[PDB]
Amino acid sequence: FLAKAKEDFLKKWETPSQNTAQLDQFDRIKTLGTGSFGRVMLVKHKESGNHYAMKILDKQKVVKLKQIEHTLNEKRILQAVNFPFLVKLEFSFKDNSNLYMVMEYVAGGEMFSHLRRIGRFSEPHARFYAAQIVLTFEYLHSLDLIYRDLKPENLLIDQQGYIQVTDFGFAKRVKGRTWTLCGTPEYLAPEIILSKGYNKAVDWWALGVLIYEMAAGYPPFFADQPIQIYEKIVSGKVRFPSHFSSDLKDLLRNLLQVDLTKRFGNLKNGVNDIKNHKWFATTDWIAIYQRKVEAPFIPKFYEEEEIRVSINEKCGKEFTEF
Ligand SMILES: Nc1ncnc2c1ncn2[C@@H]1O[C@H](COP(=O)(O)OP(=O)(O)NP(=O)(O)O)[C@@H](O)[C@H]1O
Ligand SMILES: [Cl-]
Repeated sequence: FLAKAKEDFLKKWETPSQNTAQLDQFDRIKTLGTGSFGRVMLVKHKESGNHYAMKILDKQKVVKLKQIEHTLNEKRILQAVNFPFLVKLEFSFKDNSNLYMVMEYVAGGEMFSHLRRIGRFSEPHARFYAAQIVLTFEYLHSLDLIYRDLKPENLLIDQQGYIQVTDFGFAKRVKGRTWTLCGTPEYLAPEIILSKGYNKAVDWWALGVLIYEMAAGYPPFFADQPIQIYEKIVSGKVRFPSHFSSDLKDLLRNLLQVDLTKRFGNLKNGVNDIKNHKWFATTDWIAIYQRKVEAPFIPKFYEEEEIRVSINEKCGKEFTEF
C-alpha cells in the first residue's frame, strides 16, 4: 500500500512548499565549504537546536552560469521526495539576493574520493552500495522521475556508511520518452547518444556502469576524446577484468545491454529481474531499506565573512517558483 508515497509526492509536486523558514531563525556557526553559487554554512535552528547545512545560492551567479532550470528542478524534486537514500531538504526560502537550501547536516564522506583512494571495492561492498541505488531507482521510477545522472560524484556516504544521492539538477519527471542530450560521457546510455529518444531504462544502464566502476576501480567505457567513448558505448563490447565473478559479469551483460528492450530493469518483471539476479542472492532487500545491514566503511567525522542581502530584489522573475 505505497500508493501513499505516490499520493504524497504528487501533493508536494502540485503545490511545492515555499519560504518554509527565514534567515533570522538560524544561528550561523561557521562556513563548511564553497559550492558553485556560494557557501554552505553550519547553522543551528534557533527553536529546535538541530544543526543543518545551509547552501546559499547567489541568484545573480546562478543566472550568469545558466543553472536556473537545474536549481529550480532540483529544489522542486527535493521538497516532494521521501526515501532513505535521498539527501533531506529540511527548509527552503529566498530573499532579495539568495536562494537557501537548508539540508540535513551529513558529516560523511564522498563516494568518488573513497572509491578513488581505495582503488576498487570488493563485490560484496560494491553490492551493498548497488542495492541502495536499486531501491532508490525503484522509488524514483514509481514517481515517473528519470535520475539520468548516476555516478560516484553524485553519491555521499553518511555516518552509518549508507548512500545518499546528493544531486537532482538533471533528473526529469516525464511519463514516456524524453530527448535531452545530458550527463557525463562515461555514464551516457546508448539510446541517449543515438538521439531517437530514451526513458527510465537509462538509469539501469548507468547502474551497470557504476557497479563495474565500483568492482574494477575504472568504468567500462573510457578514452582521450568523448567520440571514442560514444563509439565504445554504442557498438563496442565491454571487457570485464578476469577477477569479476561470473555472477557479476552476467548481471552487467544485462544492465550494459545496448538494446533497451532487453536491458534488465526495463522488462515485464521490471526491478525484480535485478533483485532476483544471482549476484544479489545474499542481499536482504528489506534489511538494506531499513539500514539494518552493517556498512563496510564508516567515514571519520577566522576566515568567516558575513551574509549581505540587498535591499533591492535580484532575479525575481527567474526564481518566482522557488
Ligand atoms: N548536507 C551537508 N552536510 C555537510 N556538509 C555539507 C553538506 N552539503 C554540503 N556540505 C559541504 O559544503 C561543501 C560545498 O557544498 P557542495 O554541496 O559540495 O556544493 P555544490 O554546489 O553542490 N558543488 P559540488 O562540490 O561539486 O558538489 C562540501 O564540500 C561539504 O563540505
Ligand atoms: Cl553530454
